[PDB]
Amino acid sequence: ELLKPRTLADLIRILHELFAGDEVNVEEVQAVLEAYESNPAEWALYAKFDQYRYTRNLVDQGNGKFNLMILCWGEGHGSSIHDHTDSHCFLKLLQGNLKETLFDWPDKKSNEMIKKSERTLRENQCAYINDSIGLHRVENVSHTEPAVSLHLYSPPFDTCHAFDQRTGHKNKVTMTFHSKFGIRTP
Ligand SMILES: [Fe+2]
Repeated sequence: ELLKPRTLADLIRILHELFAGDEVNVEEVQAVLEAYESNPAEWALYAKFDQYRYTRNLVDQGNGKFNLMILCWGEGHGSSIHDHTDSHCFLKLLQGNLKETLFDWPDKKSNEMIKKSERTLRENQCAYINDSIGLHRVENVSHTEPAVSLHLYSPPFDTCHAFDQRTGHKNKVTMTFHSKFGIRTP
């Protein structure tokens, strides 16, 4: 039974219920994430920005079933084109706007990667990606407003690939956290 999460903590409780089994109902997870209304006071603890690039801040480990994290994007900060290591990946905007660009998986031949499409994700909107859909890049193109997003990955993964837009070549990347449970990482 899906009910509206009244707070971030309630959202987390609901997600634990949704991921108690060995499969995932993607539509239900997306619906509950969209239903949570961002309340900056509830996630201020996690919203730790860096001057130079976006930060990943771990919020919950899902009893091993998922990682829930908050990403903080300075003005002009963006990501690489990346995959999601055969996991489900949900993204919900908590503050500001992000541009999401979708790319096709590259062919064996070296070539410019062309965009399938792009969209602007606005506050409280929740998107979903997985490797079968394609690759994406996420960017805060704003010059005046930092952005903050909530990401859920299941199963958890700590490695993925980044793709060079000019060739499609991929490189393995290990993700890092800037903080965990509100505590900065050494
Ligand atoms: Fe992503």
